[PDB]
Amino acid sequence: RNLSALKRHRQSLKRRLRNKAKKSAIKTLSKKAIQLAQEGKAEEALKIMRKAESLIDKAAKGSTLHKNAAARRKSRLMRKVRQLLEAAGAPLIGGGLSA
Amino acid sequence: MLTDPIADMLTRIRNATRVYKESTDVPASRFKEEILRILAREGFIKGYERVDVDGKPYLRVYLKYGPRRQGPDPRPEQVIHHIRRISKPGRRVYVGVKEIPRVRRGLGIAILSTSKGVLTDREARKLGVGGELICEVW
Amino acid sequence: PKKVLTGVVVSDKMQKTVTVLVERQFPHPLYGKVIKRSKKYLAHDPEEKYKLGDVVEIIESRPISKRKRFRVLRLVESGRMDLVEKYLIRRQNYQSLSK
Amino acid sequence: PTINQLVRKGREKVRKKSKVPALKGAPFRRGVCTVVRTVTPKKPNSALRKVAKVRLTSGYEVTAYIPGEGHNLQEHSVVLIRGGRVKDLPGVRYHIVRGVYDAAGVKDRKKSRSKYGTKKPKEA
Amino acid sequence: GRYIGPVCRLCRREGVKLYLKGERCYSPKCAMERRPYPPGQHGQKRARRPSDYAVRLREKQKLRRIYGISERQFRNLFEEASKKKGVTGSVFLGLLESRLDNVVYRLGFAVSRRQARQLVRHGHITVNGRRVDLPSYRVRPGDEIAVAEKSRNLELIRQNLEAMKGRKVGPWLSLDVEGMKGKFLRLPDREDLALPVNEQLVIEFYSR
Amino acid sequence: MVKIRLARFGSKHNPHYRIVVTDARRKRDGKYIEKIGYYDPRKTTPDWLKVDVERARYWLSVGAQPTDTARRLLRQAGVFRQE
RNA sequence: GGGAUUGAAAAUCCC
RNA sequence: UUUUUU
RNA sequence: GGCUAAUCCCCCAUGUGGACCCGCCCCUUGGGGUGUGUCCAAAGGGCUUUGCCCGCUUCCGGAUGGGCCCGCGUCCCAUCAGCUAGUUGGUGGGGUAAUGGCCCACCAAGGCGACGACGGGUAGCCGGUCUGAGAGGAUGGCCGGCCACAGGGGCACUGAGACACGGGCCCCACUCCUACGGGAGGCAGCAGUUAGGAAUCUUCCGCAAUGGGCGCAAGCCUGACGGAGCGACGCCGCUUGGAGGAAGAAGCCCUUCGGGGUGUAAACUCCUGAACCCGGGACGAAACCCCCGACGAGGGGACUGACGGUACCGGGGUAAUAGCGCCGGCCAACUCCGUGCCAGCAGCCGCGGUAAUACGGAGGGCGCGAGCGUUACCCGGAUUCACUGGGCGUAAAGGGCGUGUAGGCGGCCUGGGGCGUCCCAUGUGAAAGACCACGGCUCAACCGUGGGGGAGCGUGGGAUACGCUCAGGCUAGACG
Ligand SMILES: [Mg+2]
Ligand SMILES: [Mg+2]
Ligand SMILES: [Mg+2]
Ligand SMILES: [Mg+2]
Ligand SMILES: [Mg+2]
Ligand SMILES: [Mg+2]
Ligand SMILES: [Mg+2]
Ligand SMILES: [Mg+2]
Ligand SMILES: [Mg+2]
Ligand SMILES: [Mg+2]
Ligand SMILES: [Mg+2]
Ligand SMILES: [Mg+2]
Ligand SMILES: [Mg+2]
Ligand SMILES: [Mg+2]
Ligand SMILES: [Mg+2]
Ligand SMILES: [Mg+2]
Ligand SMILES: [Mg+2]
Ligand SMILES: [Mg+2]
Ligand SMILES: [Mg+2]
Ligand SMILES: [Mg+2]
Ligand SMILES: [Mg+2]
Ligand SMILES: [Mg+2]
Ligand SMILES: [Mg+2]
Ligand SMILES: [Mg+2]
Ligand SMILES: [Mg+2]
Ligand SMILES: [Mg+2]
Ligand SMILES: [Mg+2]
Ligand SMILES: [Mg+2]
Ligand SMILES: [Mg+2]
Ligand SMILES: [Mg+2]
Ligand SMILES: [Mg+2]
Ligand SMILES: [Mg+2]
Ligand SMILES: [Mg+2]
Ligand SMILES: [Mg+2]
Ligand SMILES: [Mg+2]
Ligand SMILES: [Mg+2]
Ligand SMILES: [Mg+2]
Ligand SMILES: [Mg+2]
Ligand SMILES: [Mg+2]
Ligand SMILES: [Mg+2]
Ligand SMILES: [Mg+2]
Ligand SMILES: [Mg+2]
Ligand SMILES: [Mg+2]
Ligand SMILES: [Mg+2]
Ligand SMILES: [Mg+2]
Ligand SMILES: [Mg+2]
Ligand SMILES: [Mg+2]
Ligand SMILES: [Mg+2]
Ligand SMILES: [Mg+2]
Ligand SMILES: [Mg+2]
Ligand SMILES: [Mg+2]
Ligand SMILES: [Mg+2]
Ligand SMILES: [Mg+2]
Ligand SMILES: [Mg+2]
Ligand SMILES: [Mg+2]
Ligand SMILES: [Mg+2]
Ligand SMILES: [Mg+2]
Ligand SMILES: [Mg+2]
Ligand SMILES: [Mg+2]
Ligand SMILES: [Mg+2]
Ligand SMILES: [Mg+2]
Ligand SMILES: [Mg+2]
Ligand SMILES: [Mg+2]
Ligand SMILES: [Mg+2]
Ligand SMILES: [Mg+2]
Ligand SMILES: [Mg+2]
Ligand SMILES: [Mg+2]
Ligand SMILES: [Mg+2]
Ligand SMILES: [Mg+2]
Ligand SMILES: [Mg+2]
Ligand SMILES: [Mg+2]
Ligand SMILES: [Mg+2]
Ligand SMILES: [Mg+2]
Ligand SMILES: [Mg+2]
Ligand SMILES: [Mg+2]
Ligand SMILES: [Mg+2]
Ligand SMILES: [Mg+2]
Ligand SMILES: [Mg+2]
Ligand SMILES: [Mg+2]
Ligand SMILES: [Mg+2]
Ligand SMILES: [Mg+2]
Ligand SMILES: [Mg+2]
Ligand SMILES: [Mg+2]
Ligand SMILES: [Mg+2]
Ligand SMILES: [Zn+2]
Repeated sequence: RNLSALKRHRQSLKRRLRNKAKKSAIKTLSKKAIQLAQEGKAEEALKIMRKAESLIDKAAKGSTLHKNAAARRKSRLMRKVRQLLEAAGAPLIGGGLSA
Repeated sequence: MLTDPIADMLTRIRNATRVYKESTDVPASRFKEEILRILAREGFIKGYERVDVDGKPYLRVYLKYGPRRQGPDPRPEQVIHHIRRISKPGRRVYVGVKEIPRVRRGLGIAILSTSKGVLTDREARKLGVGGELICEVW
Repeated sequence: PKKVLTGVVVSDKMQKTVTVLVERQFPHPLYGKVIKRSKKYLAHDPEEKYKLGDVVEIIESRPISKRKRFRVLRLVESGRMDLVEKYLIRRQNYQSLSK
Repeated sequence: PTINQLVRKGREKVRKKSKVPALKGAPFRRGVCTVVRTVTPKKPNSALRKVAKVRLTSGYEVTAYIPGEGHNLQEHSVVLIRGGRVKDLPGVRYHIVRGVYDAAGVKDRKKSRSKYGTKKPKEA
Repeated sequence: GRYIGPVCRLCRREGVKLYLKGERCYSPKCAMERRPYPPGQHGQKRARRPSDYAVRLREKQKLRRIYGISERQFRNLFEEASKKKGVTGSVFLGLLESRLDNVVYRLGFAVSRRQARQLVRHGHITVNGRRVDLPSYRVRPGDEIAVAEKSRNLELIRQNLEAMKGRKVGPWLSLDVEGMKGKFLRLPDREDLALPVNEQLVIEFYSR
Repeated sequence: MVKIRLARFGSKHNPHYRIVVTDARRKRDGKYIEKIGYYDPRKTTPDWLKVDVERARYWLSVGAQPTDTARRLLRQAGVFRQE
């Protein structure tokens, strides 16, 4: 008995918390940016959406989102902001989006 | 309506030869005629020619038989010992050029319908084509 | 070579979708006679162009739904309802032969 | 049958029924005897044929013929079944192996010893 | 192991002189002399007309027993000829004649096939310089079948090759008598063999 | 990782190897990508080593990896000789 | 179980 | 009555 | 609860480049380019420490492995005939590497079935194998490929990859510990145990080879593997002597009582020398590494055996296991006695109720031979499910008759098309196997190298007689 592939399951749990946290941040920030687009606030929506983007690629640096899985999140996010901003557009910050 | 005009012609011949009729008529069609051309070329019939029988075209097929024979049953040996339609309607038989049969170990023929025309088995094989296997004759 | 089939539209009644019936002819593997088999394909019609009775080319396509892997290439022959009526009669025969 | 028919229905392979339900289709099966009887035979012949009812490891209960001139088979002895019918006794489909667990071979049998399960004797 | 037992008895059951005894199948004792009938209590009785099978069987036994071969090696040898290009009949013969045990006999190194079979087994035979102790070895055309110089002084070898002076050898064979050498020139033909056997009977015996 | 190695194809006590390109993850006697030569260790035949170098050079340009043994035989047929 | 009985056996008859 | 038409 | 290192984790920076929104261009399903805007990089260690080695980061490409999709083929029952609610489609969304009713919300009312749906039964599939003249039938052990499963059921985490045999969680059955609160297990890995069973092996040696994991490397791990062991379980090779030897011993057996048979068989004469003894004694092994050259090419050198003191070579050298079935016909081999519808044989037809070539023994003979018989199963014979290749008046088999749906089938002439059909090329058809050739074990079985074939499907081009199809025409079939 007592194989020290047990050490592997130990690290498994450590990495579980790392991936789970960053993902929890992505979701919590993404929805925050969209709630502002839907409520019209253009500057705050953008300034937030940029930090969601950064947190996404940062999660793709390691083993959390490593693939184009991260670009999937970025793609779906930036669409809904610009579209939800289309009720009284006025895209103030215009940081993350293109002219 | 005639169900299969070819096997009908093949039979009109098969039946004529057994009572030894000099000639026999089969209703005219080009594809029929192209078969009789192969027979007449192979010496199974004296020949054939077109005729009108009460306003409609037919083909007079002239059958040849062997010499009269010796004691009982003088009736002659047949030139066409066997005719059988192969590819019938409702079961069609096509062969590639390697699927062509050797009839009677070379002594008979197998009439083929090919894209290059109606041929014997030999003529087909040296033409390098295959097709629908109409009949054995020997 | 994406597989390309040519059949007839037998069902109109979906949204952005038409049923194509495609006949097939092959010699039987033992008995040799040429036999005629049919298969119904669910083809994608995004403009609702194609109607009942149109004979259409069908092309192997990237999946659209469950049971939809072909799209409508083009129209071969327009509006021959005879093909449909042979199929409808056949479907209608199944209403006997139960009880 | 027209070719069309042969396409619609086709031929039907003939399922051969086994003549020996020694289950698991095994080559033999060991069983325990119930009775040891002597059966009157079929019409053209007459004798006292020694047989045995056997309970099988396949869960079967069948008659078996006891070959040889004399047997030691008792009411409770265990035996091995062979298969092969006694033509002139109806319902007897399986022979019994002589020279197996409790069925000794035939004493003093000198000609065919593979059958009837007897060893090779010595000659002085 | 091949058949081991009386032999001039099987001379009889086939009805044709067998030479497996070597000499004395020549001297008037072969038992084919003044006893041509088959063995057994009923050997002197008048035999019934053999069945169509009976003839084909005695003909193969006639051939199998001449070369001193078991059925196993015999039938495997035959099924080889049916596959090979050429007449299954005569191809079978050339394959039996290619046996090293038979070659030794055919060369006069040994009185009989049985004696030749022991000579190979005990290593007294060289094949292209190498010792070969298997009688089933297939001799190829061109191979040199000598005697081992170890036994070249053995009196049984000098005995046969003293009687082999002046004797002619087969048109597919040649040998040097002093150095005890010998060569397998080519495979033998139907006409090359004198065997008293109808091959077309034995071919027909395996059609069943 | 695609590797160049040997696959055992003789019999007991009579080994013969096939120099072979295959993924290192497959069994040693299992399906391979290409056979690029043979090896007879007992050197029983005059030709007991063949390669087809120009083919073996290909799989190196794309990054196949030879065993310590497979390389020893390739260098004999001069796969690396560059003069 | 033994005789009559039949080629033999059943059945039948005798200690 | 039952086997064996010799 | 407290201290700490890092190739552990994080923030800023640099933007070759990439990711995302939007615009444009070329392509044409989400492929390639481009502009503005936003977002994203990293880790050090080692020595022969001024330079090189093992690494790290972002990107494009190669290779290899794989996910998903599609056409076609894939057993029995119709005494299973109707199935379907995420079920069929749509819009939008979640999710994944990615399409998708994969999941979800809302809308439409569809989808499938006699060309066999739904249900039941059975079953991993294939390369192949066995058989057969072939068409076909049967089969899927070993070896090779794909799949699925890890006591039963469900689920996720980690990760490039798993929903993971020897990883994790929970439910259930069972075994063990138990301070009765609670815990630990999971040989369908190698051996081995027990149970079932007619029946299936060693608790073996070895890291020397080949392969795999980590490592600069030295090396470590490897029940993959290579070997040995046991079992006639199969194939193949080999021995149980060879030559001389009586018109013919003894014993047994038959007999017309003359004799016949076992039989050149034994005895005996001569030669060889399986076992066994003695000595020599392998190939499989050359690299990884060290030195020279730059740690490259190349050269040089050294260590490295389980099998095993086995194979093999040389010397010496003894006449030295034979069995099993059958002998009425098919089917090759016959006589005596014993037994009397008994005892028994029997694959089928049948033997045996006083002369049995059939039961039982003997003598003899036939057939194989380290085997020989048997039982079970598979194909064959069986043209007895008939495509090649059968039938239906009396032998098994024409439906009691009609009307007619679907389906099958289609007279004569022309033209277009080229779906079936045929031809050329081409890709594919892995290896092994099967076939021919040659070669390595003294032969063979076994193994190696080379050669050729192959239906099927993809693709490009070509032919148009016949079948199909569209257009036209005829009157011999049918109808009026
Ligand atoms: Mg570790
Ligand atoms: Mg929250
Ligand atoms: Mg993940
Ligand atoms: Mg035919
Ligand atoms: Mg030509
Ligand atoms: Mg519609
Ligand atoms: Mg389109
Ligand atoms: Mg109803
Ligand atoms: Mg069917
Ligand atoms: Mg059953
Ligand atoms: Mg059963
Ligand atoms: Mg019976
Ligand atoms: Mg031949
Ligand atoms: Mg040839
Ligand atoms: Mg010659
Ligand atoms: Mg092996
Ligand atoms: Mg793999
Ligand atoms: Mg070389
Ligand atoms: Mg190079
Ligand atoms: Mg703490
Ligand atoms: Mg740039
Ligand atoms: Mg940055
Ligand atoms: Mg890091
Ligand atoms: Mg790929
Ligand atoms: Mg079944
Ligand atoms: Mg349901
Ligand atoms: Mg409902
Ligand atoms: Mg539901
Ligand atoms: Mg339900
Ligand atoms: Mg979607
Ligand atoms: Mg994943
Ligand atoms: Mg999507
Ligand atoms: Mg269908
Ligand atoms: Mg089921
Ligand atoms: Mg089951
Ligand atoms: Mg199963
Ligand atoms: Mg064969
Ligand atoms: Mg199968
Ligand atoms: Mg489970
Ligand atoms: Mg469940
Ligand atoms: Mg990893
Ligand atoms: Mg899944
Ligand atoms: Mg799994
Ligand atoms: Mg385990
Ligand atoms: Mg594991
Ligand atoms: Mg646990
Ligand atoms: Mg037990
Ligand atoms: Mg290694
Ligand atoms: Mg070092
Ligand atoms: Mg260990
Ligand atoms: Mg092993
Ligand atoms: Mg043997
Ligand atoms: Mg002798
Ligand atoms: Mg001596
Ligand atoms: Mg060496
Ligand atoms: Mg240096
Ligand atoms: Mg070097
Ligand atoms: Mg080493
Ligand atoms: Mg020696
Ligand atoms: Mg002796
Ligand atoms: Mg006989
Ligand atoms: Mg018997
Ligand atoms: Mg008596
Ligand atoms: Mg008597
Ligand atoms: Mg007897
Ligand atoms: Mg056997
Ligand atoms: Mg059978
Ligand atoms: Mg058949
Ligand atoms: Mg047949
Ligand atoms: Mg038929
Ligand atoms: Mg019949
Ligand atoms: Mg009637
Ligand atoms: Mg009618
Ligand atoms: Mg109709
Ligand atoms: Mg027509
Ligand atoms: Mg039609
Ligand atoms: Mg035309
Ligand atoms: Mg075409
Ligand atoms: Mg091709
Ligand atoms: Mg192959
Ligand atoms: Mg050789
Ligand atoms: Mg080959
Ligand atoms: Mg084409
Ligand atoms: Mg018309
Ligand atoms: Zn003789």
